[PDB]
Amino acid sequence: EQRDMNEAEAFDVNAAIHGNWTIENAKERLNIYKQTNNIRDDYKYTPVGPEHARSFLAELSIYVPALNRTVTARESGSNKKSASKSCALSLVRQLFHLNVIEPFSGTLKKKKDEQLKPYPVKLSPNLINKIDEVIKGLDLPSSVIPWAPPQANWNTWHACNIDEGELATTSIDDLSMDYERSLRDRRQNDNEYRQFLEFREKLPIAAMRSEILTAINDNPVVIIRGNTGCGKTTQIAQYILDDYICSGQGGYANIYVTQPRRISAISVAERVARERCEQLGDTVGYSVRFESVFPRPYGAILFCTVGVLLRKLEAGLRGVSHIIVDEIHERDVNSDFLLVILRDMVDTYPDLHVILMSATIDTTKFSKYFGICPVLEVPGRAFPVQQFFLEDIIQMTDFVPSAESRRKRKAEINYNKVCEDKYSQKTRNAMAMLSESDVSFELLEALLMHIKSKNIPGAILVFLPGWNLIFALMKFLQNTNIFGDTSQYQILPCHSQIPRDEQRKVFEPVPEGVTKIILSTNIAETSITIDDIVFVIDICKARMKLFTSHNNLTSYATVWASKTNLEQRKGRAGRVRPGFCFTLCSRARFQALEDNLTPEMFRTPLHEMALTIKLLRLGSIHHFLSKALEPPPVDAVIEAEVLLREMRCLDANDELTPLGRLLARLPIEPRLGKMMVLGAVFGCADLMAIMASYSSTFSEVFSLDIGQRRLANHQKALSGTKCSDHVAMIVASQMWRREKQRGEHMEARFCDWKGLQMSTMNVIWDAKQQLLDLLQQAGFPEECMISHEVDERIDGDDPVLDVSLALLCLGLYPNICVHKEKRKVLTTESKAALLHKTSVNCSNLAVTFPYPFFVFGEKIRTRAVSCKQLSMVSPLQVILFGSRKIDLAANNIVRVDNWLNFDIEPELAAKIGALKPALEDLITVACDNPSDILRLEEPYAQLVKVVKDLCVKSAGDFGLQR
RNA sequence: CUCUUUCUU
Ligand SMILES: Nc1ncnc2c1ncn2[C@@H]1O[C@H](COP(=O)(O)OP(=O)(O)O)[C@@H](O)[C@H]1O
Ligand SMILES: [Mg+2]
Repeated sequence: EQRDMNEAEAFDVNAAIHGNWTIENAKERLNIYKQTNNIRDDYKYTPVGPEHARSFLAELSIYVPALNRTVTARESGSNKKSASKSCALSLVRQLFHLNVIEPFSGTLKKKKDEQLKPYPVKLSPNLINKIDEVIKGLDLPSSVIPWAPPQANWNTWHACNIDEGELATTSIDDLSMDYERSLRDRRQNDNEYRQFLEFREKLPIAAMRSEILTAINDNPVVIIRGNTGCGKTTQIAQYILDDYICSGQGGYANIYVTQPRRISAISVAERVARERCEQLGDTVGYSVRFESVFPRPYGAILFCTVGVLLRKLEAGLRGVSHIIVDEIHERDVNSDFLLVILRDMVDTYPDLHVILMSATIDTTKFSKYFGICPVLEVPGRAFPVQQFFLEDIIQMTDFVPSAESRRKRKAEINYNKVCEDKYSQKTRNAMAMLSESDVSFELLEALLMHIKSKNIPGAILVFLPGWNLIFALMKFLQNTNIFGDTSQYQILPCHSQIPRDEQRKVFEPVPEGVTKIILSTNIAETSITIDDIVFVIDICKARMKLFTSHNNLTSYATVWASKTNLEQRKGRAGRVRPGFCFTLCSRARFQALEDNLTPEMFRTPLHEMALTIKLLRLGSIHHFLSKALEPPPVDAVIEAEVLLREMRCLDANDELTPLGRLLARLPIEPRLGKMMVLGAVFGCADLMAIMASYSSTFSEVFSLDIGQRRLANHQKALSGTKCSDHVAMIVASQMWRREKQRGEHMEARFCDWKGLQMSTMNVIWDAKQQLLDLLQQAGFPEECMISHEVDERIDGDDPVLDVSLALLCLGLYPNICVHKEKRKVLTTESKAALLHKTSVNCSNLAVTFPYPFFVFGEKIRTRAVSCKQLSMVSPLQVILFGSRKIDLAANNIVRVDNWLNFDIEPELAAKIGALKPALEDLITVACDNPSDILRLEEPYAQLVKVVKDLCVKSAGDFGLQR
């Protein structure tokens, strides 16, 4: 079977920009190039995707001697074959971009067939003549980011004049003297602070302390490398601040600190606040999304995630004295972005000091990055830890694989059967029987039971790939007789999309006689510290998001963690007392793990980050990314540039239009930002914002019970006769708002009854409120964002909701599909796909829907391309908002996006299609004058009126029985 | 058949 998967994966969307290079000729061209340049390199099919979903992966690595670069690729696949095709296409496109191969120009082929039957659409005479009048009316057919030392009457964090309080005649010198006197008095009198310094002097970092300061005082860029638990993050900023205060210059110090994760930043800020024996928000503050406590403008340490600093960079960095980047080894997009921006900072302004601190980096690489900068190694760690591997526990608890899986069970190197002959025979058989991709719950239960038998107090930490395995393990352990006793063991998950209360529950102490088992993803990997952690159990798997750009496919892959991730998870233990680190993989597998995971820049879209580049005015995108540490593939850069230019956020000169600036200021996908602005023009910004926020969450609203492959009848009614996920999400959020407003326990019981997710609703509402606030900041009047109650039970027409569903087509372009029966739909160019089990439109019967056109939010690959966040849309909405060009096919059939066929009058088709440039002009004029969107010239008011009349559900149901 | 790595004043 599964020819449909090959047909769907061969699909291409952006072959036009890359010189007509597609899958069908990419492998041939790559083979020809390799033969010509006598390159003997070959694919590295890296099997992944566990075993119930044996996907694969692939990665060539051709080397271009002439230019001296090394053009490389990394792609996903559902069977070696397809991946290799995608990798070859990426490599060929990249090699084309630096002009080493001529653009393709000959011929491909056409199989089409299966052409879909036309869908008749008719419009009422009043609608047509209104469109005619509307058409007649609308006459239709670089600089340097600045820096400055701290100044009087200026706030560093807010970058605004104070003009308030009694801090007007207070100079910097007087403030520094007051700070020095206060610090001396605190040191002399308070005994808790003195005890804290007595503890701090015992840390290894103290032995290096003095010389570290010298480096900071002699070189703008300093790299610090040391073992985990040696006290870098909570000590370096304090050392700098205390030196500045004691040296009579306490008012001239401002030390930013950047943490890779929210919980890490919060925990480190709290620990710094406790170490100075002071309340939060006075000297040390933190600023993460949806939670910010700010310290005094002078002599303060601010902990913020990298994205927060990137958003702060728009206002400039006037008044900062030091910037610290922790966990630089993360290699993600924001870290490298901040690295380039900080290099520019140091080069332009030598007074600013930048300190890079981490535990496991290539010191030579980052030193040569900054044009040779000092690197200081901190020797020694806090306490030693004992490390074990899978075969060690197998010998060390006499575990035997269950007969259960022994038969339930029923050339890639399987390291689980390779081990030293020092160990016993039965241990070797037990190690060999276990598979690699899957995990064993019997193994974990036996290991935890033996740890209990060890009678060593302390928390247990289990690192897991994702939510599914975490909650499956929670359910499995809860059913056990021993671990089900809440008085003996307490199990806490640690996930970013879990409620914030549960995230903070991982730091609070537990009562006597109970052991805390924390099941975490890689959120608990870096820089956090829990006092009672003694045991770290590493499953050695990490999940990443693979994005195939040529077919616009997304997937989640559970791949083996690198050695750096394992070393950091090991370092999470043994910070206050010696412990154990049980790592679950063979010693051969441990030796076979990659050094570091691939950086995010090589496997992520760059449209948002290129837009941010243009916002802060660093210059051309291509040159800026050529200045980056690890240059992203040129094809991704050109795809981002074309995506922004085509959507009109950049003019012909690659400059920033006001729409581009406004979309840059929003924390949303640029397409979602344009869609939100259009929703604001039509006076439906509340629903528009909440719906856009649900389309950038990667979380689920409805929680199908473990296994059930459909929602049910409580949840599948929220959607109501609309048969759309977004209307159901709106109804659920509207009910949940009232339920919370009447009680928090009411919120919990409502979420239990209706089968929702409390954390998903909270994050969606918070993102929607932030979007509304930012839209208000730009000048859009509040009258455009009044909350509109949605009645999903009403069938027929609803202007606001229908125009919202129509604007979805513009916001989720080109994610459109056509349903046939049961769960089978066709995506663009008629590629077969399945409706996901979570979506409310999934059905086991051969039921039919009124309008067979859908727009979905995500296209996830599994063992069958699946779709996510579906919503039904009328043909008129699709024609208006879901295509760029509309043409005329044979026998008078209108063709949309070269794959949709409509039976509609060509004259009226041209009439309706002429409105899209008018809509672009409306967006431009609305973003130009945000305060003047609700009042407009008469032609644009008529345009809005006819668009509202066209976006009705039954606007094209005249004379049709349907 | 596995709905949910991290981040965005
Ligand atoms: N909750 C806590 N209880 C006791 N000690 C702590 C706690 N949090 C942090 N510490 C101590 O503070 C130090 C901070 O180390 P840190 O600089 O975060 O390590 P790294 O340099 O790897 O980030 C650690 O050595 C740890 O012993
Ligand atoms: Mg290394």
